[PDB]
Amino acid sequence: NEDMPVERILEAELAVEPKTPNDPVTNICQAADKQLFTLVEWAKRIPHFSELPLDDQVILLRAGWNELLIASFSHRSIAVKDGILLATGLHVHRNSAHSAGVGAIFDRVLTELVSKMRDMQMDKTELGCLRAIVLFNPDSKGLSNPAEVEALREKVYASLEAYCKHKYPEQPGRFAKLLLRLPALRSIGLKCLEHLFFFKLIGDTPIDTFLMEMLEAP
Amino acid sequence: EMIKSLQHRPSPSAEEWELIHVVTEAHRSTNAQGSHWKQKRKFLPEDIPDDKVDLEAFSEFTKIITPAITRVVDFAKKLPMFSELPCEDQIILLKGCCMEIMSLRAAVRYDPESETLTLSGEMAVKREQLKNGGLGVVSDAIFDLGKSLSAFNLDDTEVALLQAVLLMSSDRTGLICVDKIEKCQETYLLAFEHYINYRKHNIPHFWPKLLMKVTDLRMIGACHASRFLHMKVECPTELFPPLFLEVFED
Ligand SMILES: N[C@@H](Cc1cc(I)c(Oc2ccc(O)c(I)c2)c(I)c1)C(=O)O
Ligand SMILES: CC1=C(/C=C/C(C)=C\C=C\C(C)=C\C(=O)O)C(C)(C)CCC1
Repeated sequence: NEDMPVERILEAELAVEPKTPNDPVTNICQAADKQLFTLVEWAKRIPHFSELPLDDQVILLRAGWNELLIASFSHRSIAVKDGILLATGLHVHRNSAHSAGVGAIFDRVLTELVSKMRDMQMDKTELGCLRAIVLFNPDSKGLSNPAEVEALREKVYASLEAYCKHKYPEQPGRFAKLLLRLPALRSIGLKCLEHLFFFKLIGDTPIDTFLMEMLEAP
Repeated sequence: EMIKSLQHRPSPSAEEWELIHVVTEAHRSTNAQGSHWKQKRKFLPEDIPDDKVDLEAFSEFTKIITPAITRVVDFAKKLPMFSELPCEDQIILLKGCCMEIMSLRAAVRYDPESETLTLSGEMAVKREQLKNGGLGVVSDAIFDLGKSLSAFNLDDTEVALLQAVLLMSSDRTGLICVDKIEKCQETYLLAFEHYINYRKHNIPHFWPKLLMKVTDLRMIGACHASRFLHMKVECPTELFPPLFLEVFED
C-alpha cells in the first residue's frame, strides 16, 4: 500500500519549496537554471529514486526536467493572479509575455495549469505525486531496465489514489481529475522546449550553465 | 466498519448505468461496421510520407475520411450534455477531439496477426501505408497505441466513455461553458471508474494505466495538425474534402 509514502513525497516538495535583467524570457531562463539544482535535490528526496542506476537517474531527470519545472512554478503561481511567480521572487505578467511574443504558450500555462490547479485547490502532496509520476517515466530512451521505473510509477498511482480517497472522500474522481492534468503538461512542456531551442539558437537570450547542459546532448 | 468499509471500488451507481447505456449506444451506432468488421475487412493493395505524400494511398483515405469525421460528429450529437452546449463552445470541443476519437477508433481495430489497423471499419492499412499516405510519423504513433491498447481488452463501453472524456476537455482554447463542460467530464469519468471496477480487468493499475493513454491521443492530435500543414504545402487544397478542411483548417 505505502511502498511509496505520500508523506515522504510531500516532504521532498517542502524540502525544496519555501513559503509564500529585464527580458521576461531571460528572467524565466535564469529561474530555470537555479531550479535545475533544486530539482535534482527534490528528485533524490523521492522514495527509491536514488536506488536506480546513476545513468538512469540522469536519463529520467534529463527527460522530465521541463514538465517538472513547469508543474512546480504553475503551483506556486496559484495565488499570483493573471501572471506567473518565479523562484527568483520575480513575477512575469500575461501582457509582458505577449510583448516577448511568447503570449500563446504563456496563456496555455495560466489556463490549462495554474487556473485548473487553483480551481480544484490542488495540494502539495498531489503536486509532489504528479511530479513523481512525471519523474518515473519508463518510456525514456536508453534506460537500463524500464520495468523498475514503470513499477515505481505504478507505486505512485496507488499511493496518490489512496491519499485522494482518504483526504477527499467527497470528491470521488479527484485522482482522475489530477491525472488528466498530465496531458496538458506534456503538451505545454513540449512547446516550451521548442521555444527554448529557438531562443538558444538566436543567441540573443542568455542561457546559463545547467539550462544549457539540458538543451545540449549529454 | 469492515462491512461499511467493504463498499470500496464501487460499481455504476444507477444513473451511471443510464449514462453508460446512452453513450455505449451512441458509440455503437456511430462505430460504422458493428459486430462484422473482421468479416467486412477490405485489405488495401500493397501501394506505399515523413513531406513526399503518396497520392494513391492519400486518395483512398480522403475517400473514407468524409463519413469518418461525420460519425465523430453524430456520436457527440447523441450525448445529451453535449447537445445542451452553445454553437461556438461545441464546435471548439468537436475540433479538438476529432482526430483523438478517430485515432482511438482506428487503434482499437488493430490485429497483431496481420499487423493492420482498420480505417472506418472497411479498409485495413499497414504501418507503411498509413505513413506514406500523408500521416507520416503519426502512423507509428497510432499503430503503437493499437499494440498498447490490445493488452487492455477494451470493450464497447470503455471506448464510448474514453471518447466522451476526450470530448469534454475544459482545456481547449476559447470556452465559455467551462465548468459546465468540466462537470460533464467529471460525471462521465466517475461512471467510467465504476464500470472499470465492475469489469474487473486481469490488469493491476488499469484505471490510471488507461487514463495515461489520453496523453498519447492528445499528442496524436497535435502531430496531426503539424502533419496537415506539411500536407497543405505538398498539395492541392482541392484534394482535401470540405469537411476535413472545416475541422482542421484553423
Ligand atoms: N478509423 C476511424 C476513423 C479514421 C479515418 C481515417 I481516413 C484515418 O486516417 C487518417 C486520418 C486523418 C488524416 O489526415 C489522414 I491522411 C488519414 C484515421 I487515423 C481514423 C474510425 O473507424 O472511425
Ligand atoms: C522557453 C519558455 C518557457 C519555458 C520555461 C521553462 C522550461 C521553465 C521555467 C522554469 C521556471 C520559471 C522555474 C521556476 O520559477 O521555478 C516559458 C513558456 C514558461 C516562457 C517562455 C518560453
